[PDB]
Amino acid sequence: ASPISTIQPKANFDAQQFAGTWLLVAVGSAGRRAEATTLHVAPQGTAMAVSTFRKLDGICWQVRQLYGDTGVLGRFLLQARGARGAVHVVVAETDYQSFAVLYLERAGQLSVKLYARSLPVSDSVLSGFEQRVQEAHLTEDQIFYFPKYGFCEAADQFHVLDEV
Repeated sequence: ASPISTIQPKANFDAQQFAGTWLLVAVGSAGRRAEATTLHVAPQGTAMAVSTFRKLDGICWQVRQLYGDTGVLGRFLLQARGARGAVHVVVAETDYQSFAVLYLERAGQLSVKLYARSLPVSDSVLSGFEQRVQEAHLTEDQIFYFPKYGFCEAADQFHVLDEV
């Protein structure tokens, strides 16, 4: 049925190895200014607590979310409330140590995201991500690259949004 339902998750996905800091590199999407984005991931039971830090006009903003486990390892759900509808997430490919390719579905629309432990991303991984975007029926023109400078990973109490 849903486009993401057929996306294969990382075999034996290990949240413990996936924990830590990830940098958002690019997003392939047909929907719709990219901010330097850093994720801090931590296992929470069978789910993953995810804090995303975004730099906007010199200020760091944090959003706390919970990627709930939908059953199969590597498949998650981000609750719908206040913002928009429910978002399904799948960690499809990752070596845990350098890159991760995640697929997300919102309102029935599938998008693909590339994360890296550090920059630069290897040529093989960039080309691989592009191949996955093409296979997802998206064009190179639908790939949006995020900042490689201006990252932040700490926000004060006045710039934190808790969705959990």
